[PDB]
Amino acid sequence: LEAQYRERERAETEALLARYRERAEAEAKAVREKAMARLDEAVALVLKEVLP
Amino acid sequence: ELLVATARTQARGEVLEEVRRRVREALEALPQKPEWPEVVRKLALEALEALPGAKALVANPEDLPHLEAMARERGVELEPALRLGVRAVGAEGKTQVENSLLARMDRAWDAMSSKVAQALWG
Amino acid sequence: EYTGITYISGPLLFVENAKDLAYGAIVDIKDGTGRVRGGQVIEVSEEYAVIQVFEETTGLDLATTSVSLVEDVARLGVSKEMLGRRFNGIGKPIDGLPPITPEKRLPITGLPLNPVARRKPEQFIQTGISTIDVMNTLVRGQKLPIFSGSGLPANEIAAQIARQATVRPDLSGEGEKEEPFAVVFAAMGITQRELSYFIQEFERTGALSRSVLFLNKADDPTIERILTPRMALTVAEYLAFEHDYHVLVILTDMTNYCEALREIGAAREEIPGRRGYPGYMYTDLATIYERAGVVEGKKGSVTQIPILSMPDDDRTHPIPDLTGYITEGQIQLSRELHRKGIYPPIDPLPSLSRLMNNGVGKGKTREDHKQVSDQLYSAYANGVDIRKLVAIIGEDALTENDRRYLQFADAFERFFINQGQQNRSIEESLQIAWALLSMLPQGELKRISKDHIGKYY
Amino acid sequence: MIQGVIQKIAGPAVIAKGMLGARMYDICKVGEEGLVGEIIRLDGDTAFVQVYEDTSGLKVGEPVVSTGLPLAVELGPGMLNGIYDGIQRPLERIREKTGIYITRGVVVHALDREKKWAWTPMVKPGDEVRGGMVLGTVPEFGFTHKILVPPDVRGRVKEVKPAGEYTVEEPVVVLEDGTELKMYHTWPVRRARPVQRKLDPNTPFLTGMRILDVLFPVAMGGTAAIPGPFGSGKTVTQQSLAKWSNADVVVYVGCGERGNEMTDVLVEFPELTDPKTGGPLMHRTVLIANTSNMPVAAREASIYVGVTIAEYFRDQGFSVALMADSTSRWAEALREISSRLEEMPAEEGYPPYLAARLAAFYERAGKVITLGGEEGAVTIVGAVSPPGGDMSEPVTQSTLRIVGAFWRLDASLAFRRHFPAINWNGSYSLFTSALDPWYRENVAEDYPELRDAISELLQREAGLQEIVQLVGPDALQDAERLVIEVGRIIREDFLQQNAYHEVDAYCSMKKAYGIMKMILAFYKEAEAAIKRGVSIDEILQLPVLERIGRARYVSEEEFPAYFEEAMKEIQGAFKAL
Repeated sequence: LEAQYRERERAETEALLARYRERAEAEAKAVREKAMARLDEAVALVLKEVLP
Repeated sequence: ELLVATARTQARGEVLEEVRRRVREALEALPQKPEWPEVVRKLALEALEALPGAKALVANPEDLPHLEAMARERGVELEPALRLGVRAVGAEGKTQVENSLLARMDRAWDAMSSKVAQALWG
Repeated sequence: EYTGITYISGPLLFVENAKDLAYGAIVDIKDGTGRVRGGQVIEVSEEYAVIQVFEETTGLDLATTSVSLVEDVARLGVSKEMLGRRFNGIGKPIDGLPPITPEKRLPITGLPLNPVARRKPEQFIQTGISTIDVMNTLVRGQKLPIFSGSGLPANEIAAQIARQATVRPDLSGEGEKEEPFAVVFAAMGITQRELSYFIQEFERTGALSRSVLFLNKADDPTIERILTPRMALTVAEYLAFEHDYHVLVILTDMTNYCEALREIGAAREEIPGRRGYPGYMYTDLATIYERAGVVEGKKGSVTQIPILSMPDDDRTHPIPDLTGYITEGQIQLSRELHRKGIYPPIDPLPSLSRLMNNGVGKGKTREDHKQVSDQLYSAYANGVDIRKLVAIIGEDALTENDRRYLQFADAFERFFINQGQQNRSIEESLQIAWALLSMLPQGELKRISKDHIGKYY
Repeated sequence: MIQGVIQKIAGPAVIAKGMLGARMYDICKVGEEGLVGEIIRLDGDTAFVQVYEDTSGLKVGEPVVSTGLPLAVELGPGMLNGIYDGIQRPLERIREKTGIYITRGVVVHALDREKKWAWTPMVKPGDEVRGGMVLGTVPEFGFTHKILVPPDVRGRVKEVKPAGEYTVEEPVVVLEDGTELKMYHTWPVRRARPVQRKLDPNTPFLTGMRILDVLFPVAMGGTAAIPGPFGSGKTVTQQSLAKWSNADVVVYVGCGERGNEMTDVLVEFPELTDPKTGGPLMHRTVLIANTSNMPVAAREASIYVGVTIAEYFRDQGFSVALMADSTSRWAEALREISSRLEEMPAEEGYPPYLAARLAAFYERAGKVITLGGEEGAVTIVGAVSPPGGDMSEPVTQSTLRIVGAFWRLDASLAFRRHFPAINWNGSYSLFTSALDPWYRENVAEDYPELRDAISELLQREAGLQEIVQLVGPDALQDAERLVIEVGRIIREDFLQQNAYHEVDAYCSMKKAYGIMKMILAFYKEAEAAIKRGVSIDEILQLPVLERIGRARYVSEEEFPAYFEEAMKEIQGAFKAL
């Protein structure tokens, strides 16, 4: 019983991780794509506070 | 959950250090720009106004053209060797407050790290 | 520059031109080794200051004595992304996430809790154990010290209870979502094994994506020792009061914390104290512990559990005395118990928690609990009186009552005190107590009412 | 270079002047003979000279010209086989060029400069180096002694001198970084060979005893201590690490141990057999010991300098055994600094530097995976004593009692027939719960069962000890005198071991296994003997009492068949009655 429950759990502790990876990477992209448009604005705020 | 944190931090990094790449490219080609006197003069202003008494407001010698005016307001200017800063030296000893575009850049992701995160993401 | 270098013997430094510097400041020192080092600026004057270098003292030269002002004001981030990371020391990359997250540059000490903004305990936590949650309720914002010995491993019996501890306010009608399990840990001066044995427990089963470590190695300088707590201290305020989370601060090894401190104070012209340990301890030790206690309108507050070492739990030096005024209760460790492998080892009459019924009531930890909690005190304590005397009173006088009280003990230490690393709740930790007492007659039960007996036996 | 002469000569608190471009904690030359000092203060132009070799006529107006290294250790061959100091000088050479005397102002070599060792090319100018890469394999006697590049020192090779012997001063590999890799090269001890991380031990180390391995295990990668107040037979546990250890490479160091206690120990070892070879024990031992005969300042340096010599072999792929012989000798040097510098130590007879310069050496190495990805494991068995006579003092608890094992000792303990002694009660083991795998597999699969069941009696006996010093037990009962007499023989024959014979000590798996089951069994059989009504008097006057009495005069070799015959005499003279 334990024998058919250990392999069960193994295949679920693979399924769970597999989905986490897909969100993680898509939400990694969502932090890239959000920045690269509001990118010149950051450089502006930085520049403006180094040169005084 | 750890995997989410790591893949985001990795993504977030690339953007901060590339922002740094664009910012440092601008400072490297700063002398080329005609906005070079306005910057140099304001940096040395806080310096002489601060802890260095202006014994000598030591500069690089090709930024001596672009600060010879405020040599005549304070100090005698003769280098850091970066060509992108101004050391100031005081009459206390030598004192030593160096306001470099490099030095203000290094402490501005540890001194106004908040401000760049708000402008990219919020 | 910042010359005027006199008495550089060990990590002392005097420098003149400290009219630009502040107390409570930290500065970059430059030298020709190429090492850039900190160390706090203490005992300042218009001339001579005292700086104590971040790392060692090997590199200081006479050529370059300049100091790049970092900031007179004390800078300290308040973080909010630190709820599932790993760090050792001040905050250095172990898991490769960045030290801290800025919001503010708050000082290290902003000054503790205002007393009229503090409310009574009214909730409890559960550490997965029996004897220290049934017999003595660990309440809301309680400050409960665990006096450990020397020659015994403090550190293991600590983190053991890490995974076991998952809170259970179930019985009161609140979840573990309104009481989250946040382990914020700050040790100092810990061994190379023990520092890796800590992270092992965490990484075992899921509990490191809801907790942060900080632990200043016994080879990380005595200057960094002190600030280690103050860091996560100021972050903690913002965790449990302003996110409504519930943190549990577990400190370990206080001896190191207090040794290093002494060196610092001895150069500010403060005399050390009784049995060499400092007398300016009191103030400084307060500030870590007094950010404990509930807060009006803010449900989440930090529970404090400090752990410290003594030679045999003797009270003949400062380390317990001091502590023992601001903190409530003590829970000392038995040689008998720990030999036999009964964990965690908690004494009979020597052990008691000052509060245990003003954070819990009836039906919040069960109703029978009331009188069950003062049974097993008087009921356990009776077997300890013949737990070795069975042949010192010969076989020439032997009685039924006390004999049965030997068998009580053996099953009380096996089953009740120790429960392995297996998890328990209030209701399962209560089961054990009743069952064992069932051997015993009704005539040896006296601290529990017939009402409670008419519920469970 | 650095200038200056003596301003104020005043024995060992000398104040130089004119010191410019000096730097803290750096080796120098002072005087006209050269006594070898260290900058332990700077105060502008003036610097506190620390004076190692004794002053005898040194004056005002003598050189103080700073070498400019921070006690840098010359890495390279010559170490294996020899007598060295804790800041590195070979006592072979001092004795060979002076007398039998040690003359002050006579500084001999840093390592070698007249010895040559065979170079085998193993790098070419085509490839690059990294830190913790083999440059070649030099053969020093029966051991194998490579050369490595220290870490943070790296380049791209540019030559490699061909096969042949070469003097150690010279290079043999040169790099395109302005550095040249030598068989005599300065490396700081202030930045002693970096590692990848601290790891948890889980493989035990063995001294070949039945009390330092059995009831309270020691670890490989470990830390331990065995305090024995004001001497108590704590020096004898190095006649047990002498030729019964499993350390591939021994590195024996003493802070400044007094000559007489290392007269018989010091020359005992070249005479001794080498278990890792056969000849002198000095094929594996390095011996970097510092004595009272050696400089009084050298004692202060000693530990933080001698750590780096432990590390160079440990890095390569060795399971080095480092022992600081009585760390209290280091405390007497550390606290003397105050006296000479006009500062008071930390109050109540405690040293000013507590944690700072103690804990850091200890935790510098001990089961740590390296940068090369090799396993560096330093095993120490601290042979300490308490400085105040009390063990409630900081330095004891902070790294000498939060250690992996503690064994207490008394004075009348060791006098009976115990050397090295351990207490029966007062000895606990702080790490054993990670050393059980290895014991189970390698030794015996029921071994964590058989040590907990011996200790159980050994320590519960304390229960009775208290009632003695109370009213006293006078109720002689069978279950009474059962514990009493059992435990007694355990202290009389099993804690009484001599590190002087190979039949009273020296243990391998089957001997350590065997003895520990011998007792258990007899005890076991006594439990059910007495229960029927067989008096303890008649148990005592059996010949089987004498067999346990003849289980400390039996060799390891014989041990196998000895035990196999005696298991029958147990079951015969017990069950039957």
